Amino acid sequence: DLASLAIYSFWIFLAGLIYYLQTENMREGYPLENEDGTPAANQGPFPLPKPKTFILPHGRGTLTVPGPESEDRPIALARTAVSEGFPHAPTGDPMKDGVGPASWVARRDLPELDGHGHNKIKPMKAAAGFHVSAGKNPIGLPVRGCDLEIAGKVVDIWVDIPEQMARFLEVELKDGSTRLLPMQMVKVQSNRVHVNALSSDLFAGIPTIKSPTEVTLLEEDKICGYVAGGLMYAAPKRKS
Amino acid sequence: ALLSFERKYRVPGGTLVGGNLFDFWVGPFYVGFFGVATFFFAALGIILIAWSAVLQGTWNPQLISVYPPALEYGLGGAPLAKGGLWQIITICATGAFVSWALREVEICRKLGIGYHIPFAFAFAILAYLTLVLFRPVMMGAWGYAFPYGIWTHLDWVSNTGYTYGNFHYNPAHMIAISFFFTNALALALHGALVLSAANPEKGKEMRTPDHEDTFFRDLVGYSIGTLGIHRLGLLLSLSAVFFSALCMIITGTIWFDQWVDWWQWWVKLPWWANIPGGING
Amino acid sequence: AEYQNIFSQVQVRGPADLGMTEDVNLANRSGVGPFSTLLGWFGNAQLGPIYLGSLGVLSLFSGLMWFFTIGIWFWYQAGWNPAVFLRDLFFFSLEPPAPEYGLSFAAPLKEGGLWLIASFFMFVAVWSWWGRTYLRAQALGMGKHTAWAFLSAIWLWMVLGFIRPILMGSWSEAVPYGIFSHLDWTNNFSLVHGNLFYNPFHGLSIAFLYGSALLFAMHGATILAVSRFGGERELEQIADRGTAAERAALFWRWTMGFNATMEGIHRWAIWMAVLVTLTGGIGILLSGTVVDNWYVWGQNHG
Ligand code: 2GO
Ligand code: 2GO
Ligand code: 2GO
Ligand code: 2GO
Ligand code: 2GO
Ligand SMILES: COC(C)(C)C/C=C/C(C)=C/C=C/C(C)=C/C=C/C(C)=C/C=C\C=C(C)\C=C\C=C(/C)CC/C=C(\C)CCC=C(C)C
Ligand SMILES: CCCCCCCCCCCC[N+](C)(C)[O-]
Ligand SMILES: CCCCCCCCCCCC[N+](C)(C)[O-]
Ligand SMILES: CCCCCCCCCCCC[N+](C)(C)[O-]
Ligand SMILES: [Fe+3]
Repeated sequence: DLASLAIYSFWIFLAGLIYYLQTENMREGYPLENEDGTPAANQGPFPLPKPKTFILPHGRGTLTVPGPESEDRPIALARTAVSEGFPHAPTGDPMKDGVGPASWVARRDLPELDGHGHNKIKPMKAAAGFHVSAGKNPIGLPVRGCDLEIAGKVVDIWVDIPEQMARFLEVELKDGSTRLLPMQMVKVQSNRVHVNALSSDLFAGIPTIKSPTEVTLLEEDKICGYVAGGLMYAAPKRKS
Repeated sequence: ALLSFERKYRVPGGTLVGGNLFDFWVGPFYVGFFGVATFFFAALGIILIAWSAVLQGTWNPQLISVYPPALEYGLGGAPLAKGGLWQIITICATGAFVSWALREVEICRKLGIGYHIPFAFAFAILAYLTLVLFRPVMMGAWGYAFPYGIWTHLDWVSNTGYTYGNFHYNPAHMIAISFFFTNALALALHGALVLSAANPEKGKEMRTPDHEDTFFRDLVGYSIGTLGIHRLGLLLSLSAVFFSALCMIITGTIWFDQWVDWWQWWVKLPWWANIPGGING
Repeated sequence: AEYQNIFSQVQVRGPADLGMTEDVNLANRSGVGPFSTLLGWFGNAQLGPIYLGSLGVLSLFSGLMWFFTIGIWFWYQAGWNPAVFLRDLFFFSLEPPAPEYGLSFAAPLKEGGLWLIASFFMFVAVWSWWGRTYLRAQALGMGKHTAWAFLSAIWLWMVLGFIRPILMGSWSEAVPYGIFSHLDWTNNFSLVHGNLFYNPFHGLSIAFLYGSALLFAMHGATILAVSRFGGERELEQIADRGTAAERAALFWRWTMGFNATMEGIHRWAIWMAVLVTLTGGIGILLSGTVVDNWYVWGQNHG
């Protein structure tokens, strides 16, 4: 035996489980491509799974995966070698082009909705009655970049309503327009908010939102993309 | 071959050592300096383990076993066939692990993400070094470390354990185990929750984080949150391992008697040590 | 250096969240509890509301009943003295009836009847609680995953206190209520069966347990690394993949040469974890019923 039977059976089950698990995780990104975008030759031993359809709430439609994959966006890179597997150099300014660590996905250009169908992220001013409840309130702090120049000033916190947590700092620039900075990329200190990723002069370069009381999945990716890329690409102006 | 969204990310940069020299991939694997370093150590390591399996006289994988120098050798070297292989293999293993963590860092940098992963991996590495470096050095001999063999390492665990009686009574072991069990319970909960929301009853629309928060509060009167649960898992898991290494760093150094006995500090406290009745009086 | 996102830098509170309604009977939900600023550095600040309802009440009652049955017997073992009680707290033990009684409810209260009582109270408390994990999801429109996963835990526990004792013909085969004594049961069980290191399901259970710690570390560390692109927002990333999902996949692909999806990683997870108790349940169940000694069994690879 019984124990032998039980162990033998298990291993067989386990093998099937791994199969089901591996194929499940091939719902996105697959089939494999060559650097040119054509389907790569060897896909490996695992098949693609029969697709599945997720029903999005709030009439936002469906997603069905696996499905036809594409970037739905230009990619400012070019090869730097004559054979597969070497880096691809940015054709332009990688920050503005949204490549490398500055990369953003062409997600939906609407904002995530909470369970009730309302915008999930709001500026706190338009969010009632949300307020800072613990820790240093960043609102009104000057914002300093990795070049140690002030780049602006915090003029609200954007917050996740269902989850009640800070997601962005809305920051005013020398020209009086604003930008969202990912909460996770700023250090609130006693007397200032510090941003290591960007030098002061790249703040204006941050992607901007089309409407000033929401932010869409797409603009979030451009913004988080842009700022993270700062790490690699503002390496010239940093320093300390 | 590249995943459908991969090319935009495969830019130059992020390496720690040697600039663009090894800045390239090999299939899906990134290389870099530490890719090479890793390969080297692991290769040498495997060769040496296969050499040891020749000297031991077997090719069976359930029998191959590489033992540390015996207790008499102390912290000095030992002939290849009498411990020195294990010694070198150990150096190689550490080489491979640290290189693997550092290669992981280089990946992070090319990807503009956080460093949490190789930070977490570092905890496993330190558990390893406790067992084969810090404890054996503090006890005076390589011989106190475990042997590299599938079933022989289980003997080392079992022998080491019963040396202190039933090892359950080591309190750090207790705390460690609690974290392991809890972590596993949280893995099951998180996994199941996300999947219950993404894969609702037939026909219904995908639920939302609001449903997830609701489900927990409904069930237990609290919900940690989607940021929280990822903070938790990491902390449960690292803490389990932290307390693991802590429990063996102290066993055979600051405590060497029966773990069961250690507990008598509590029972023999002045304010009740002598009151008769119960299990101890 | 940078900010790591293990604790929050600023908390924000808004009005109490009373949760989604769906098909829940809001009559049975409580009102909100306090708000822990302390908790809020790490996770949510809001305590409550909790749904009760009658299955809840049953579990909660039965659970305390179980607990109290044990505590009464501990107090009693301490000769009603408070200081002895605290001193010997980890040593007290509610033992099951002696082999004499086999599977009968004949045993005296002082000699194992009490164990059976506290055990009855526990059996009720747990299963109802299970029905609760199913129902609370049903009422919300959600998958049954959580109740299925919980069943995996229930399995091992059932095997230990119920199925395996029955199959062995006595309640004395079962685990006692007591901190130190249950560790002793565990040690002894291994000895009397020839070392569980030789039981291959124990070996599997270990792999998964260690594996759960490895996975959740990776997963946990990964989400945090990509929290700067909103990774923690897993459901929306599932329904519309962002650079967060992508950078995640790619770190792992470049590191170990293959990777997951933002939904699939959770499938790995739910399995890695349930597999701990699953294998473990079988392993124990087989011990003493089919295999008397795992070393011996192992000598014949079966
Ligand atoms: C710290 C919490 C947790 C614990 C529970 C944990 C445990 C374990 C165990 C265990 C419980 O026993 C194992 C076996 C384990 C293994 C891994 N962890 Zn691990 N691990 C954890 C956490 C992490 C984290 C964040 C990460 C790993 C990563 C990794 C990776 C590391 C891969 C690596 O380092 O590659 C470089 C070296 C290679 C490929 C070969 C080395 C050859 C060497 C020189 C010769 C072998 C020497 C040994 C001492 C032989 C002993 C044999 C005997 C005991 C059977 C593997 C899958 C690594 C990874 O890639 O994950 C897929 C990674 O990023 N791990 N891990
Ligand atoms: C008879 C033995 C006795 C019994 C009483 C006992 C019981 C138990 C139970 C139980 C149910 O009764 C449990 C649950 C339990 C658990 C524990 N005990 Zn325990 N325990 C005992 C005795 C011991 C002993 C000697 C030890 C533990 C140790 C531990 C530990 C075991 C977990 C641990 O410490 O994990 C650390 C992980 C390491 C060291 C893995 C390192 C991986 C490395 C960095 C990377 C490896 C990469 C590979 C080589 C890659 C290969 C190629 C790849 C491509 C696949 C926990 C706290 C463990 C420890 O704390 O480690 C620091 C240890 O050394 N235990 N223990
Ligand atoms: C993959 C399997 C994994 C393993 C690792 C696992 C292990 C364990 C262990 C262990 C390692 O030994 C334990 C101890 C454990 C426990 C649990 N698991 Zn568990 N568990 C796992 C997995 C799961 C899963 C999916 C689930 C649980 C769920 C649960 C639940 C089961 C809940 C239950 O059965 O409750 C009934 C009885 C109760 C509540 C009374 C208890 C008395 C108590 C001591 C009194 C003190 C506090 C009172 C409640 C306050 C009352 C105040 C009054 C005045 C009103 C608990 C937290 C259960 C759950 O509810 O989780 C929050 C659930 O859904 N578990 N679990
Ligand atoms: C952690 C406490 C202690 C230490 C001494 C210990 C360490 C290690 C190391 C190390 C520090 O480097 C490794 C690599 C290791 C490996 C094992 N131990 Zn192990 N091991 C310990 C204790 C235990 C215990 C009780 C048990 C294992 C069992 C096992 C089993 C299962 C471990 C496991 O699943 O851990 C979680 C990791 C997962 C799921 C990733 C997959 C890792 C892969 C299967 C391990 C590769 C093992 C190779 C054969 C190692 C050599 C490769 C080299 C030649 C390049 C394997 C053989 C496992 C078993 O079934 O043993 C045959 C089991 O029951 N281990 N083990
Ligand atoms: C002398 C000890 C001996 C050695 C050989 C040994 C060693 C080890 C090591 C090591 C030496 O390093 C490790 C790492 C190890 C690990 C294990 N061994 Zn182990 N192991 C030993 C002996 C045993 C024994 C008897 C058993 C295990 C079992 C297992 C299994 C245990 C799997 C597990 O996670 O168990 C915990 C979960 C349980 C028990 C489920 C209970 C859930 C229940 C439904 C909820 C009840 C909740 C109450 C109502 C309380 C409410 C609380 C309130 C807050 C609401 C693990 C993997 C476990 C098992 O499955 O084994 C196959 C088991 O029964 N082990 N084990
Ligand atoms: C401060 O003091 C007061 C009085 C307030 C309360 C204090 C109480 C105390 C001190 C409580 C302490 C409790 C402790 C230490 C409990 C320890 C519990 C442990 C470690 C349990 C571990 C394992 C238990 C298992 C595996 C039990 C499994 C049981 C089952 C599967 C149920 C089987 C059911 C049976 C046998 C009954 C069948 C009967 C019928 C009628 C169907
Ligand atoms: C120090 C131990 C060296 C282990 C040898 C190589 C690892 C391969 C994994 C064992 C496979 C066993 N199998 C399936 C052949 O029976
Ligand atoms: C769900 C969270 C539960 C946390 C409990 C983890 C088990 C460890 C219990 C001992 C506590 C000791 N410690 C580490 C806090 O000092
Ligand atoms: C989610 C599945 C992950 C698979 C992990 C499998 C690890 C292999 C462990 C080998 C077990 C050894 N033994 C003696 C029990 O056969
Ligand atoms: Fe997750």
